[PDB]
Order: sequence, then structure tokens, then C-alpha cells
Amino acid sequence: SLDQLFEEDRAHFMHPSTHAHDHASGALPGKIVTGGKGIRIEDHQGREYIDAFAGLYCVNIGYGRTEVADAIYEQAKQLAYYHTYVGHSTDAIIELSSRIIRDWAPAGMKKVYYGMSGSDANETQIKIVWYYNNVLGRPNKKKIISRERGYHGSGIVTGSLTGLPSFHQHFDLPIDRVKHTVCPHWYKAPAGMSEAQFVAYCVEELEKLIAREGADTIAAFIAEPVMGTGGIIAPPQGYWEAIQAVLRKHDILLISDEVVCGFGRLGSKMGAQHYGIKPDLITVAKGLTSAYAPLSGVIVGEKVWDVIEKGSQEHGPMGHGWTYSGHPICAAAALANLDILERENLTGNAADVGAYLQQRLHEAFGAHPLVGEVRGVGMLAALEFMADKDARTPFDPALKVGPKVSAAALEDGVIARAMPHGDILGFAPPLVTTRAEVDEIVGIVKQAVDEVADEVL
Amino acid sequence: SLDQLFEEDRAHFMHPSTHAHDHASGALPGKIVTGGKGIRIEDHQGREYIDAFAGLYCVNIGYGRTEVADAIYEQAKQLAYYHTYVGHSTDAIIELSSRIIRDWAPAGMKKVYYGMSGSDANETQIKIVWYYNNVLGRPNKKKIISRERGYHGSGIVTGSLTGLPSFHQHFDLPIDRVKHTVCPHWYKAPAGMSEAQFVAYCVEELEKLIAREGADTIAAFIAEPVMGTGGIIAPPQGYWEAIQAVLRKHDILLISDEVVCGFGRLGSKMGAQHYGIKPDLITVAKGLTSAYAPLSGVIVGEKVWDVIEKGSQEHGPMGHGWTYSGHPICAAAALANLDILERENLTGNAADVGAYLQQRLHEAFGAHPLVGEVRGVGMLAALEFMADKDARTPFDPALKVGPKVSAAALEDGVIARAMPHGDILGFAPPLVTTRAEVDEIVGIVKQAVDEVADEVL
Repeated sequence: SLDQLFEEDRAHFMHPSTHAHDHASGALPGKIVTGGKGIRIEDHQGREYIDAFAGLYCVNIGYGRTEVADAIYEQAKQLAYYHTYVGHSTDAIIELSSRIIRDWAPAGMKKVYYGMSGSDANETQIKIVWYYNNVLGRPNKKKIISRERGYHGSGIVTGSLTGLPSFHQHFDLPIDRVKHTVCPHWYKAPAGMSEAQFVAYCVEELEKLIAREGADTIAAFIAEPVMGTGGIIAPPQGYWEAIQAVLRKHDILLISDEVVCGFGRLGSKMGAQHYGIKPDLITVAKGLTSAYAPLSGVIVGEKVWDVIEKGSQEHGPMGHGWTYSGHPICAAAALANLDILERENLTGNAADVGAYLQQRLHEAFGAHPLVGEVRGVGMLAALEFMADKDARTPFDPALKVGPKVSAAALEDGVIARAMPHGDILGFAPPLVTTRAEVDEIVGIVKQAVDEVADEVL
Repeated sequence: SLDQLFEEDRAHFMHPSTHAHDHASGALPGKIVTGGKGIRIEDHQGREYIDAFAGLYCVNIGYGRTEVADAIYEQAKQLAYYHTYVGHSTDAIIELSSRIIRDWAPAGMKKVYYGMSGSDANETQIKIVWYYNNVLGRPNKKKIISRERGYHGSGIVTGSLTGLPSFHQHFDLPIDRVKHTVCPHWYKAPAGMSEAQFVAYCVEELEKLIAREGADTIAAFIAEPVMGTGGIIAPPQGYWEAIQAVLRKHDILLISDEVVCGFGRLGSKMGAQHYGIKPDLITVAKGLTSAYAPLSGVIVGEKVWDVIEKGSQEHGPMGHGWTYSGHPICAAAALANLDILERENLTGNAADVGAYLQQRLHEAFGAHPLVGEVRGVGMLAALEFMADKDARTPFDPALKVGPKVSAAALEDGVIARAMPHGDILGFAPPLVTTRAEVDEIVGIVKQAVDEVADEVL
């Protein structure tokens, strides 16, 4: 019975990112998702939705892939689990590691360590960074630089890396070793700065932070190539070249957080290849399995890996492991997911349909009175709604313009997320999305945007 | 080809808890696990082993459960994934939450929050603890008391909770808010103390810590009912009653870490019921799914849940979520795992065969010159090897007596783990293990123990 399921839900299920009281009282209504196929999901009332967010930037090959279900099933039958401690493996996790390195990761990458979430992967990253510096005899070189509006997970250390205040409030974050530099969002740059000047500004602010803290105290810089949960914010022209030069100069490791950008999302293998980023370490999750099973990766470069090997020679085995590191069913899901990405050339589809997505959104919304900025890269896009387009004056947050546009689209059967800490409607459709489906999506969103504009303008 | 798989393994797979250099060079040989049934696994050379450790205290229903494979498959086909953000669900995760609370958790438990690892679950715990005190206007009440030899995960915050130095080395742990009190190991008590005196000693040491730090600065006490990775250390008689009274007196929350003890391991539903522990919060993983899929739980009591609800009323939705929180295939695995535990009464089997395990080990090893102590509870057991049994003098660690006994048993087809930071052979067999299999296990270990005794005595 549905009523009983919702009652049990309210009574006993603690959801992620859900108003605890309102959910439990029934004021925030529950929804049960019962199925999905391609880019469409179905709920408990039999309503069907076009999921223009692919879950949470993650159902990249689309819904209802029996090919992935079968691969999971065959592994679960043969050997659902053994540990990978003390050199133990399955054939699946070995094959996945070689495939990730050979076919998806940028040059200079060597090893992969496995977890289950982007959050646990970035936890592993910080442990590796501190280990690296300790074994090199640099005990002070431990601080991590992140960026405002960055998203790097929902833990204590990883939530500190995150630069969005909802992940800090009442959790005593950020910890002292995590510092944040500027959100490289050209649209909101100081008034009348060219793109080039804004990049110079970003560089100078990073230099200033490094001078305040001491380069000798800073171990790493973590960043998403394009910021996801922070609002689909692409880097300015020249940003990655300029930032990389600063980091090289001060001997600061670069972590590319590819949890959203990885595995074809931008129309390249990862954001790193897309922007010519040469990181020392890389975090992956989401599109690694298209969410068919939970799996995360830390991709270790040659430079860091050699220090890890030397660390082991001097100090014995590194004290790091998760019970389910390398989980066989999750590895199997990943392998089938990569087969599909490769066989259907979804990276190429993401480039083609992604450019179509950008073009259509600019046509529909580039002159719309509600829309301050249309932005995106490959198969990520967003509309940011603003009260004064020219002066870049936001709406009063209490007005909930982003959530309102999202809720209106949802009434008409499109899921596009109201992004946090702003009035931003985000798009992250499956990489199998067609040009026709883009038009259908944009059409429904157009009506949603007009409707809210009628209310608030 | 196997040779090529091992080459790829060495080149590209970073294992948990594995000597990085020695593994990569081939000095630490790899092993591929290809299958398994009941309590037995098979490797790449076709050797078969009795796994007396159930992976890592987790393959509780045994290997090769096609029933669990089928349930995983049916969910993966219907809907492998959607998020559970903003009140979204599957029927599977709702059913699991009601079943955990109604049929497994002790009295007073209300809600379950889902992750993928015991480590991410204890990360969630600490966030909950800090949130709880912040919303109550107690900003200074944040320190966490753990115990020496405790095992609570492998992150930065969770590795700090862990009381074993390998998880701290070169990671700058423990963090400042984590403090550690005594390992309640009666065998190693101050010389000549009765069990009751040792409990009083534990209480006084906890009181002393609380006085040093200030009760008003201490938020929680985390503990495993029986310590797992720290060496299978059962609490002394009266310990849990005495400690709980201290914590209640000082208004310190109690987190029962049931990652190993949960779901029948001790012959009770959880360690909490086994020892009459009434915790405020509970961590579960491992036996929740019998490792068939990665899933963890944070079970929130009524007292903490009420404050979470009030927090949401005043401050909006809590900033906490993992992408894969409530993952449908993992929920489905858990449901099938619980069906099996219940239908085959494996809790009862664990009680019966577990008592048999303790009896047989005491008969075989209670007078053995190599063995300082035989200990265990239900389906956890251990032998600790000591140079002087009466004086409780350990072997020189360089002698590697624990690892040597483990390696000898492994040659004869039994997997029993050499536990960290000591000479301890641990046992955590699947809950389907029979009395006859116990005898077989003990017999092989007997030979291994004799062989090493011949070398070192």
C-alpha cells in the first residue's frame, strides 16, 4: 500500500538533503520513483518525467540498461564480494583500473584507488596529500586551497573543501587547514573587468592567499574543471593555464575533481583533457558507473605514486582501506558502463547534443527579461535568474525564483534542478539525450520561465 | 590471461591495506579470488579455502547466495538508481528502514540514514553530534571520546576515532577533538586486578579524562560493543552498565559502533542487545548486506532525531547528503540478506555454533605454550600469542608470530587473520558455519600454532 509506505518513510527514513521536520510531518511530500527508461523516469502515481538532470549529474548512459543489470547480476552470482586487502583482487577491478588509466585518464596517471562516493574519494585525496608531504619531510605543507562555490562532498574534511555554506552550517566547517579562493565566475566579476583582467584578478587573489599562508604551508589545490553544484560555472578563458603556472611555481599539488565532469560529460573524456589541465591526482565517481552501482576512484599520478611507493619502503603499508574498496559488483557495473560509453560514442554525442543544448538555450533565453546569464559547457547548462540583468542585481532570495521555475517545469514533466545558493536552473541530461529531446526540454522550460516572469516582474 | 592481469594489477591497481612498493614489484604476490560457496572461496590457481574471517567480518550469510544476486538483479533492472534527495524514495529503502528499526535495532531507535561504508557512516555520526550541540546552543560541546584499539574507520575524522596507530601514521591523526580512553582488555589489566576492579579502573580513567577536558566540552563517546579489528576484545562483566552510568551523568551521547557486531554476529541482533547497551546513535554496515552490496546505516534515536527536526524548523534542511545515499540495488541486497538471516535463524546459529567455537578453542589452546589468551563472544574469537603467558610479556614484534601462524594456516586452506598491532589470530566465520566446520578450522589452526611454536620456542 502506498499510504503505508509513505507513513513508514516519514517515520523511519532519514533522507539526504531533506527538511527533516517537514518531511516527517508530511508538509514536504514524499515521492517514490518506480522506474525509468532512456531519459525518462516514472513515479508512484504513474507520472512520467524527462530527467534533464540525469539523477544528480550521474545517469549518463540513461535509465533501464539491462546490459548493466546483467553484468551486475553475473558478478553477483559468481562473486559478489571479497576484499582487496593485501594484494587481493577480482579480474573485474583489475580490468577497470587498466581501462580507466589507458582510455579515460589524462597522460601521467598510473594508479586507481576505489571507494563508493565522491565524498570518500576526496577524503582519500586529502589523506594522500598529507602522507605525501609527511614522507617527504614537509610536516608543515598541509593546507588545502579550494574555491568559493566549489563542491567536493558532504563530510567534515570534504564539506570543508566544499565552498557552499549549507554544507558548513552547524558542522563547524571549514576546518582550519582548508582555505578558499575566488569563484571564477566572469559574469559576476568586478564591474567592467574584461575576461583577461578577471583571470589576472583570480591569479592575484590566489597569489595573495599563498603569500598570507606561506607557500611552504600549502599542500594542494582542489578544483572542479567546471563547477557543478555551485551553479554550472565554466572557467574564464585562460584561467586554467594561468592557475596551473601559479601552482607549479609554489610546488602545490593539483587535484582535479572530475566527479561531474568525468567520463564524457563535457564532450571530452574528462574536464582535465577538456581544459588542458595536468593534475597530480583526480577524483571520479557518478559517470564512472552511470550510478548503476556506487563507485568512486582516486586516480594517482606518477609523481605522487612514486612517493607512495617510497613511503611503503620506509614505513610499511599505508594505513588506508575501506572494507568495500574495489567492490566486485560495482566494478562490473563500471565495466559495462564504459563498454556502452565507448560503443555508442557518448562523449561525441555529448559534444554534439551539448553544443545544440547551449545554442537552443541562448536562442530561447539570451534576451529573456528574467534571465541574467545563460551558461554551460557540453552537456551541462544553466540559467541564472536576476532582478537587474545589466547591474547584475539578484532577486531577493525569499522570492525563490529558481525553485519556482524548477517546480513549474516539474508540473509539465521536466526535471531540472533549482541549484543551491542562488536563482539558478541547472541542466545535466543523460549523454544519450537527442537534439529532439533538447527541444522538448527547452520548450517546457520556456513556459516555466515565462510563467514565473509573469509572477515576479 | 592471468600473467597479464597480474601485470595490470601491479601497474595500475592501488589496493586498500597493501604495501604499495612490494605489491607493485611483485614481492607481495597478488591473489585473484574467482568464486565461492558457503564458507569457502576459490582463487585463480583453483585452490579452495575455508574463510574463517568471512571476508572482513562481513560475508555473514555465506558466499554464492543466488537469492541475493537475483534480488540485486531485479532492482537493477527495474530502477538501479535514483537519488533520495528532497523526500524521494524507492519502496526498497523504505521497507529496509522500517525493518531495521522494527526487527533489529534496540528500543528507542527511530530513523536510518544511508551511506556505503562504516567509515562514511561514522563520518555522518560526528556531523550529527556537532549539529545536535550547535542547534542546542552548546558550541563548545564537541569532543569525541574513543578508546585505544578501537576501530571506527579509515578517514581523517574516523581514523582519528580509530585507536590503532597504523591509521594515524603520516596522516596527522588524531584530530584535536578526538580523545582516547582505555582499551577494556581484562587480560592486560593492571597486574592482579579482579574483573570488578578493572571495571572500576576503566570508569576512573574515563572520569579522569572527562575532568581533564571538561564534561561541557565532550559531545559523545564512540565504542564497539566488542572490539573487532583491535583484536576481538570482549568487554569485562559489568563494563557497559558502569560506563553508561558515567556518560548519562555527564550528558555525553553514546554511539554504538555495530559495524561488526550488528545483524547476528554475537548471537544477538546487535551488540547493544547483547550487553544491555542503550545508545543514542548506532553505526551499521557489513552484516547489513553480508557485503553483497556496499551499504551503511546511521540509526538515530528518538532523542537525537527530535533535535534534528527542531534544527530543520529553525535553520532549514540539514546540509548533508551523499549522491548514492539509499542506493536501490544496495537496499535490495540488504532486504534479501535480512530475509535469509531471519528465515534461517542465523542469529541463533551464531549463538550455538559460536559457543561451540569458544569451547573448542579453549580445549585446543587454553594450555598451549604459545597462547597467552583464548577469547571471543558468539562468532568472534581470537588467540593472542605471548612470550610469557603469566607475566603477559608479548613476543618481540619482529618475530612476526601472528602473521606466521596465519600464513601457516593459509597454506593448509584456512583463512584466519593476523590482527594488527600484536600477535593475534582472529576468527569471524560466516554465520552459516557448522559445528563440524569449527572443528576442521580449529584442527588446521592447531597445526599452524604447533609449527610456529616449534620455530620460536
